[PDB]
Amino acid sequence: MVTIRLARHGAKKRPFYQVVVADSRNARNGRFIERVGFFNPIASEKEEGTRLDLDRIAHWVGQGATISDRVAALIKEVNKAA
Amino acid sequence: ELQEKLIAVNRVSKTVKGGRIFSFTALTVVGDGNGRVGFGYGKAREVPAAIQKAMEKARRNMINVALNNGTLQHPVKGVHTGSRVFMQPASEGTGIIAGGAMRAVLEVAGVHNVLAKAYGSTNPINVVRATIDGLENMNSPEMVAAKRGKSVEEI
Amino acid sequence: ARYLGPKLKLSRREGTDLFLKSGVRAIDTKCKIEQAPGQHGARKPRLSDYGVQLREKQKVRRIYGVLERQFRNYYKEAARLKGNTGENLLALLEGRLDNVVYRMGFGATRAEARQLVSHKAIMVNGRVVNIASYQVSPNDVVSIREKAKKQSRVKAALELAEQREKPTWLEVDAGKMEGTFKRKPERSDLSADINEHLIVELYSK
Amino acid sequence: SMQDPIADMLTRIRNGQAANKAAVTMPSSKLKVAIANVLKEEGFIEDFKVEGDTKPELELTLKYFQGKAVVESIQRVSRPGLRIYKRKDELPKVMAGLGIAVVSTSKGVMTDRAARQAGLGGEIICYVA
Amino acid sequence: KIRTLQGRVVSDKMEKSIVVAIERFVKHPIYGKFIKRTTKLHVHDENNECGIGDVVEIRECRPLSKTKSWTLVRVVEKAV
Amino acid sequence: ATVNQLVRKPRARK
RNA sequence: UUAGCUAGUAGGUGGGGUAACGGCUCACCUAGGCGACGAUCCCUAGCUGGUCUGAGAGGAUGACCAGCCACACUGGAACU
RNA sequence: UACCCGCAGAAGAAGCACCGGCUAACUCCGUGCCAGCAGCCGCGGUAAUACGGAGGGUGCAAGCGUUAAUCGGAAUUACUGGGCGUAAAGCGCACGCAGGCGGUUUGUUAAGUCAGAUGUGAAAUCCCCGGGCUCAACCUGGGAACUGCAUCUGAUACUGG
Ligand SMILES: [Mg+2]
Ligand SMILES: [Mg+2]
Ligand SMILES: [Mg+2]
Ligand SMILES: [Mg+2]
Ligand SMILES: [Mg+2]
Ligand SMILES: [Mg+2]
Ligand SMILES: [Mg+2]
Ligand SMILES: [Mg+2]
Ligand SMILES: [Mg+2]
Ligand SMILES: [Mg+2]
Ligand SMILES: [Mg+2]
Ligand SMILES: [Mg+2]
Ligand SMILES: [Mg+2]
Ligand SMILES: [Mg+2]
Ligand SMILES: [Mg+2]
Ligand SMILES: [Mg+2]
Ligand SMILES: [Mg+2]
Ligand SMILES: [Mg+2]
Ligand SMILES: [Mg+2]
Ligand SMILES: [Mg+2]
Ligand SMILES: [Mg+2]
Repeated sequence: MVTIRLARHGAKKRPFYQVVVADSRNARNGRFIERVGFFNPIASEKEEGTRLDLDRIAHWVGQGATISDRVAALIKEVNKAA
Repeated sequence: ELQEKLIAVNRVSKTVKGGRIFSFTALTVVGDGNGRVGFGYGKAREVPAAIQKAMEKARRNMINVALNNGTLQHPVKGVHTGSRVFMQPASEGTGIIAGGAMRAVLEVAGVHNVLAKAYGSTNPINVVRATIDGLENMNSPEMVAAKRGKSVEEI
Repeated sequence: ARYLGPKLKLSRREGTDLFLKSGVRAIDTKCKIEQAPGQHGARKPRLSDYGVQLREKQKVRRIYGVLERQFRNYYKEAARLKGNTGENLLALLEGRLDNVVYRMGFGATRAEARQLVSHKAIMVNGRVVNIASYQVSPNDVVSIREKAKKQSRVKAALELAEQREKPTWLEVDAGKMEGTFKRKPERSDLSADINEHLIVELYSK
Repeated sequence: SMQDPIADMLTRIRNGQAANKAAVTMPSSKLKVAIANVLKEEGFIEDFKVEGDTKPELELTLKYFQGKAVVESIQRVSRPGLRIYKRKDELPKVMAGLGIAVVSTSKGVMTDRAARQAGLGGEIICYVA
Repeated sequence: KIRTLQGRVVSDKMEKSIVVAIERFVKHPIYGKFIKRTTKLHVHDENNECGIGDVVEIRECRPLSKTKSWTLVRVVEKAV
Repeated sequence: ATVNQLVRKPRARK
């Protein structure tokens, strides 16, 4: 189904995640639909490393897109820091 | 003041009743580094006698050519016996890229930045003759403005 | 990844001062400077058109101690950068971290200045970079760490470069044991007799 | 036969320029006037006149320097066997901007220097080198 | 407004259908010469009014048979 | 030599 | 050093058929269909985003990554 | 785990190929068209820097050479950018369909072409400016690029009807 999940890019021992919309039948780096944002778990957190766009998020959640718990944590803290 | 360079040395022979008598052929170029190239040719029994007679022809047979701050005005075609010469001026700081034959001609004129490629025959004496004659029919923006007659941006 | 042979033997092969030693003892009081190393050093060798591009390449690479695999990668960067190729070639050679320490005078020789970078003595904006091939950004300040100030390799080197002339773009402070890399150097600010166009033509074929 | 009359026009110009002829004549057309008038306005030739209405005969006055060819070489580019078209940014220059390239567009016949302010493309006629 | 092709009829023997050939000019990807390329389509002809060589106007429709995907609009010129 | 010849058959690569 | 190929083949009516249009299938009717802009036959091959080479135009190729199609001992069939 | 503190002492840590020309570096001895060498040119039957060895040097580098394969060099299938009097090549000649191409003047169409705009050309790769991993490789932000295709509005000089 239409879902919001992560795609692990980056080299070995350097995790990095892409915020895309895809189907449940595709893999982690499988056939997505559109790029939404990005996530850096090894970010220094003094600068850039987490940026999304709530306008593209509300366009698909209103259509009925499911959200994973790891991506939903970014949703719960995008309103605390901004 | 003159900048000289030897190009190639080729021992040739002459057949007589007693057998074979050898000699030497030398092709040289000179220049001032400011758009004046004069090439000569030598024929003598000995190699330092051969290159010196080529230098004696090099004082005369020397032409003028309009440089543009050390590079060509425009790309120009060169044609000879088997030397299809295609040159093209480049941007600042590219350096001289050419064969060993064309490098002797381009250094003594002061030329720095040119594209160069020779098609056909690889005889170095045939390459340089199209190179000299390819520069004398190469023209300047001032002398084509003497043809056209306008002191506008094209100058 | 270095060269362990004799230093001035490379200058006996080339015939050019390469600043391979300090400068206390003269260049000619140790070896015949115009003698090639070996059996026929007094015999004058022939120099072809292929040589003058090769002998110019060997002159610069023996100064900085950069091998062929890394020096070709410097040509991969200088070709991609805009402007003059040779001016961008000098930006990579002078912007090396072991050259900045050497031109300030913390190491008496380039072999000594490379070991000071390698064996944990140089701070770059308060951070220790233990590799000698770091490209130094402009407007940075370098310094000596607190444990390496008492070493005699710094005390003996602050007077030999003081006798020689200093570059313009560097700000050497000997009391605080620090320095500043201000701006990018130019062609005329460096050695004028080194012709960078001879090296590019060999990598242009 | 006479299937490319512009190439027949360029043949008569290049011969008389080299053979020291003072003036040449040729059969006229609407397109040959629209090219020779451009060459008159670009300093390559001197004057052109029309003669005859049922047999239109065009004339060209040559141009020399000290008896030297002003138009050194000219190259027909497009041809009835192979048509050449370029866009407003793919217009080729002749001798890196020294010579002009005759390009006919919907705003009349002009040069690539004049097509910069016009911003159009079309058929390349000849490289006036 | 809608997608519309134009061409001429080369065959009309079959009932309720005609064969319309479409020609187009193609720049060659290697040489650039403009070459006539023939596209032969099968067009549904209601009431069979089209003859041979008629310049005709056709539009796009659903597939009606194994080979047909085009239908009729009107004839521009007939039986000249 | 003619471009219209190479429409029928291109240059034969060995 | 492959020039003619094709009878469910090409089109139409009606019935049947699938989730959907349709020779997809059946009886009947018509003799057309395709093809020197390469039909048909034979051999070889997964394709593409790309990689590499090259000043460029081009050239060679499709491993790792991603997209799609096909396949799951060989062949055939249907259920769910 | 990376990282960092502390200890000891240069202590634990350099080889391969080449050296007649191409192509960077020269002498000596042994061998005697034999042995061998070799990518090309071709070296060696009594003085071989080319064989074998030694001395010395050069080019690379924790790698170095060789073999096989692809492109470049090769403008050596030449669109860019080749030729056909004698180097390979103009059918022995002629008619002629299909095909290609076509004088000049005006009107029209806007087909080809050109201008503008929309949609699209997945991401990754490459390119531009950045950021991060001590550096680099590598990862990554945005932009450019993807020279493509479709549609619409235009211009009418040229080509086509
Ligand atoms: Mg691993
Ligand atoms: Mg002479
Ligand atoms: Mg040849
Ligand atoms: Mg039915
Ligand atoms: Mg896998
Ligand atoms: Mg796959
Ligand atoms: Mg040598
Ligand atoms: Mg050996
Ligand atoms: Mg002997
Ligand atoms: Mg290594
Ligand atoms: Mg091979
Ligand atoms: Mg080629
Ligand atoms: Mg040839
Ligand atoms: Mg012959
Ligand atoms: Mg005959
Ligand atoms: Mg009107
Ligand atoms: Mg993409
Ligand atoms: Mg992207
Ligand atoms: Mg990227
Ligand atoms: Mg960095
Ligand atoms: Mg017309």
